[PDB]
Amino acid sequence: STGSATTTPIDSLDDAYITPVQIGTPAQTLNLDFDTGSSDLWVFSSETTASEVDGQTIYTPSKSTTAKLLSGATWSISYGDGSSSSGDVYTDTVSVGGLTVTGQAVESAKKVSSSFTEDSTIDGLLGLAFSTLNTVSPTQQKTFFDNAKASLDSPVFTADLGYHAPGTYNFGFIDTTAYTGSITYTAVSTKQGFWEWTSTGYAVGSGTFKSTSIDGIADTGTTLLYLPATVVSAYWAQVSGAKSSSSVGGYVFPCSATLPSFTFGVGSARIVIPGDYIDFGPISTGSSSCFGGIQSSAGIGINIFGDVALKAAFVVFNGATTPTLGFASK
Ligand SMILES: CCN(CC)c1ccc(C(=O)NN)cc1
Repeated sequence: STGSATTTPIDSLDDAYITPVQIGTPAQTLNLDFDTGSSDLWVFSSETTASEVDGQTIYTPSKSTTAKLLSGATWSISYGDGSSSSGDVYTDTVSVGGLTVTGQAVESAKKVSSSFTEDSTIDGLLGLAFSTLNTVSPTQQKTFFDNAKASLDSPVFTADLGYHAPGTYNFGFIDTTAYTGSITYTAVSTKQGFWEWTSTGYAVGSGTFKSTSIDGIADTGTTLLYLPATVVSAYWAQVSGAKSSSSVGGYVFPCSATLPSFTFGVGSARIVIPGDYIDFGPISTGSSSCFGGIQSSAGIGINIFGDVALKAAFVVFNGATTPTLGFASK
């Protein structure tokens, strides 16, 4: 089997991407944030605290003939930005892009934090990291990908995110028309539950490439590129008037700037992030100070290849017995 679904930016900045997902019988379609940095499929629902729902589409298990309470199971998660959610759990039929998993754990939110409430376009999360990070207790549950894997033509999914445009998530096959050149694969550590890999270095603009190992995670659920302070300083030093602002919470630059590209290494291959991908717009409405798309990871504890980096490539999440990550230009 295979599945193929379009993913669409939620706003003009590509703050996140949503993908339609069918849950239950008759289908209930919710737009979920596919997140390769976590491992819970959770949704806004008929159980969510009413004051915490603001425009989201909700899952109503009582309207699904295939929903079953997973008795006694609860879940609770918090993310690196400090957002969080929790609730109870149902099993139900879930389909993505034509691909169906029966018996999928669907985590029903009873509580969500303000950041989720405020994002009216995101109806929940679909985790695609390793199932060892799933938060359901007392019986840990499998991700959609883990459950689907034995049915797939190939034990892979691919992320092809667009810049200010729709993209695609594919399950079970690699679309050879979606990229240019060849795919370079690189080793993955699953020790922390993430798609954790080691970049071979970087370059700023047309500058020479610096060979240096940078361990990080491939995270579709994180907007920006978070890298060591040394690397990030080297980047922003090439932008007149850029500075790190403690009041804003990171590097800012003059909105009149043209940004240099940023290259990261994948083995002997190179992925180039165009400068415009690194512009996240005014820090506040009408401001002439713009927020940078490359930020320091210092104090996060991990480097994060978020959407800013991933959207510059065609990315293969290879869930074979020895998992690997592939990157191609596109
Ligand atoms: C509103 C809060 N949202 C929705 C954009 C989040 C989505 C994904 C993550 C995350 O850490 N993913 N790995 C964190 C927050």
